[PDB]
Amino acid sequence: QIVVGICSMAKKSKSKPMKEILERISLFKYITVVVFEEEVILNEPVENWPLCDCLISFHSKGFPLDKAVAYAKLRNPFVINDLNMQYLIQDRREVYSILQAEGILLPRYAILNRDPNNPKECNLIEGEDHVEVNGEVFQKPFVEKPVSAEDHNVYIYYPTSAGGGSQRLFRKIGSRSSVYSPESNVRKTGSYIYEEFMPTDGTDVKVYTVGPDYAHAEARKSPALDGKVERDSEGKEVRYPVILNAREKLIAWKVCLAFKQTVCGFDLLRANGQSYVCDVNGFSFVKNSMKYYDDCAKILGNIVMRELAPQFHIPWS
Ligand SMILES: O=P(O)(O)O[C@@H]1[C@H](OP(=O)(O)O)[C@H](OP(=O)(O)OP(=O)(O)O)[C@@H](OP(=O)(O)O)[C@H](OP(=O)(O)OP(=O)(O)O)[C@H]1OP(=O)(O)O
Ligand SMILES: Nc1ncnc2c1ncn2[C@@H]1O[C@H](COP(=O)(O)OP(=O)(O)NP(=O)(O)O)[C@@H](O)[C@H]1O
Ligand SMILES: [Mg+2]
Ligand SMILES: [Mg+2]
Ligand SMILES: [Mg+2]
Repeated sequence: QIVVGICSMAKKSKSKPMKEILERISLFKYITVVVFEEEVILNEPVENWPLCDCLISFHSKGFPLDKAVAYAKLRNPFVINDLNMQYLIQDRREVYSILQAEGILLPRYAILNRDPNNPKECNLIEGEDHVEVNGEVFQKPFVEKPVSAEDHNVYIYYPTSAGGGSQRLFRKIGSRSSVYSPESNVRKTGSYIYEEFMPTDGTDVKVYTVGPDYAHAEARKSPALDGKVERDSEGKEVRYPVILNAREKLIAWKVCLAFKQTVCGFDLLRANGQSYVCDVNGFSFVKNSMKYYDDCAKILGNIVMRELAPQFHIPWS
């Protein structure tokens, strides 16, 4: 049997989407799925972790990525989502750098790197309706993102013509994803990316790749709108149908390969007749789509068979 090892925190390994996909991968005649226990991941040396021939492993809060890296170096499995790139995905500066290198449209942006010992010495000038970051001007509205991609406290600053103030976004809590603040001045501690505000129809397109030739997309109300979350009777956030155009399918292909994340989520802003990537999240499954579960499991199983069947002497077509 070809062994597919799943190495992530229990919140992710035991999530409904994961269980749905793993039960389908297990239907492959020659594949056995082994899910690494969280206590093993956290507390056992990598020399004691189960063997696998193919490793599906990804970082989330609390995950020891150094250990996953060392395990992959020790056992040299076929890796679905590259582990070293998951360090880079944690830093928005690195993500935007890669997007640019790949010719991928993204918002105009500038990085404000601030010395926490000398926070006033950074290259920021503030006016009432703009900032200048390293000399580069952003007229309001503009967006201010923590350099850490794991920090979801993204702020939007409104122009005086709109009443000023700001929208403070955050990881959703029940009914809300953002709140208005009367504060018009930018944050004065921390490092940020400042970027131009892309006007959309008030929705975000969320894209989910399974390899570079498959992507599911769906739309959700932008948290930047009023911050009330649309929920169904099951308490799931409301999603809207999307079909990606030819340009956007290429974007997905590029993102998947550039970040070496077979399973990869990222966000698109449909604005001004083009589509701009504003965030790359790495490993993420679509939730609540039976067809995606089927498709994702089939594609992953096929990738495993295509790579490893010859060395196992298993016929595969
Ligand atoms: O980006 P999408 O596709 O919306 O997935 C996120 C997911 O949103 P949803 O389940 O509503 O789609 C987020 O779930 P959450 O916002 O809690 O959803 P809900 O309000 O239904 O409980 C998840 O956050 P966490 O579980 O609280 O850490 C959030 O986790 P994060 O990646 O932001 O933080 P992590 O916990 O991974 O460090 C995401 O889960 P993932 O992509 O499966 O990891
Ligand atoms: N340049 C922009 N112009 C307009 N809206 C933006 C822009 N950047 C971000 N947004 C909006 O703000 C939301 C959050 O920003 P995003 O860069 O996705 O932060 P995040 O903290 O990485 N979210 P997550 O997808 O949960 O990891 C997006 O989904 C958009 O609705
Ligand atoms: Mg099986
Ligand atoms: Mg996002
Ligand atoms: Mg993100």
